[PDB]
Amino acid sequence: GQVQLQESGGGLVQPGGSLRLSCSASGFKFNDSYMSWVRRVPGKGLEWVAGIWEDSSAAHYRDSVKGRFTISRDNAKNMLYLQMSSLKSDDTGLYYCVRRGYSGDYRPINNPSSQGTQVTVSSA
Amino acid sequence: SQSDFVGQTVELGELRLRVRRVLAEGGFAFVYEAQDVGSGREYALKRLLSNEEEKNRAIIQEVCFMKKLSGHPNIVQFCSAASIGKEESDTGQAEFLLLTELCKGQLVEFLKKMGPLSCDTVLKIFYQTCRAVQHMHRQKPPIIHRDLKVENLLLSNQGTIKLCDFGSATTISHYPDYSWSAQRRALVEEEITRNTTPMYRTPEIIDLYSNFPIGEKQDIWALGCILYLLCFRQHPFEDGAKLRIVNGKYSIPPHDTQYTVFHSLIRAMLQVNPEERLSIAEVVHQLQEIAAARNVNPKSPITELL
Ligand SMILES: COc1cc2ncnc(Nc3ccc(F)c(Cl)c3)c2cc1OCCCN1CCOCC1
Ligand SMILES: COc1cc2ncnc(Nc3ccc(F)c(Cl)c3)c2cc1OCCCN1CCOCC1
Repeated sequence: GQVQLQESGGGLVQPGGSLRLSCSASGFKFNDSYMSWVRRVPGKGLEWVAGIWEDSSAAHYRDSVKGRFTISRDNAKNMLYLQMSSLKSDDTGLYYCVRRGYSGDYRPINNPSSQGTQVTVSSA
Repeated sequence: SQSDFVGQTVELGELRLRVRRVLAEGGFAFVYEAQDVGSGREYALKRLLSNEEEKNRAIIQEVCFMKKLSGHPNIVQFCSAASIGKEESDTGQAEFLLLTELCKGQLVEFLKKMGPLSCDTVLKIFYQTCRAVQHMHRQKPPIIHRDLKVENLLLSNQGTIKLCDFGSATTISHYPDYSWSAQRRALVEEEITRNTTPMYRTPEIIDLYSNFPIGEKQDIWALGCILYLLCFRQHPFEDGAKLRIVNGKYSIPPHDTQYTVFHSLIRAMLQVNPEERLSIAEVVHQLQEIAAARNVNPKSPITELL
């Protein structure tokens, strides 16, 4: 199979501000895949952020983003979305969307293939 | 059907696990990929449906072993376990559930997917394996794996090696004595050969008249064969000639210049007499000096396999 994931929506954002990421899928069945957003924080590596069930029956987040973040999806257009709010400096990183969830301490199952979109929480 | 169990939701304590895939088919107990609907965390789930109390107490001891070995970076992390009485089960088959962390996959899988392996790669692979064994021998009482092969070595999501299958382990050492009758030696060999496979048999479990001790040193022999396989892409006793195992008759590739640094360890681990084999501590020490003299951190993730 060929997996084609493409993230976008990142950029220069201010502390306490908001942002909206998106991701298009192709080459597999998006309707039969638990979808996740993962981030690559500098000096830390990769970590799992948020996840959603194939039928949106359940939404999952990491403890440091619960209440502030919101994940969603649209199976008709093969689109994944991440709504970020109250962005802290710790949320700075390179964000990807992957299939499946995580294991142990927020360590993703699938290690990104796409280029990802940059999210920088800076005070100008 | 064990394959029609996919799609089911299994409740294990606070966890509500959705069975997604079949990871392994062992005939007696399938291994499934499971995901909690309340957290999204994924696991590996082993499910045993059996009435035979030998398998039942085996998986019970298997659980206790993993709890003792929990928290080690080279041993697969135990999560939870549960058993259902035969009386209360849905199929009227005693149900045992075993849940551990989910890894990327078998080392063998990520081996053939990738010229040959560099000495730094073999060094990390073998060192992280020996650390796991060392941690097992450090317990009180010590834990002997007895089933050490490349098939039981997993690659974690972090890219490090995790030792997985502890069903064959034990804490009992056996010392063939003068008081061992001729038929006791006969009964024991039957019991071993029915629970083992020819190419993985050790000299001490083939000849039961040698009075060789049968305990911890078994693992060192297995580790010796692993290091050989990591370098020369073949088991040193693959064909299963029991004449060559008991006599320790194997052959290191004559003009191999690549893995020359490992020749000392291979020869020293594949000693016919268990009392002449290196201890697990001596093995780790020599590996650490090899890593120090090669400017390599042996505990670091193996990026080449990822
Ligand atoms: C995604 O890949 C795996 C992750 C795993 N993560 C954790 N544990 C595994 N095995 C395992 C081994 C023993 C046990 F008691 C339990 Cl509960 C689990 C795993 C086995 C996995 O694959 C199984 C390898 C068996 N393959 C099956 C296909 O053909 C080649 C042999
Ligand atoms: C690879 O598996 C084994 C290797 C062994 N290698 C050496 N010795 C074994 N047993 C044994 C038992 C009694 C004796 F007196 C002596 Cl000397 C040896 C062994 C038993 C082994 O299997 C024992 C049963 C393990 N199964 C695991 C799941 O199924 C039920 C129990």
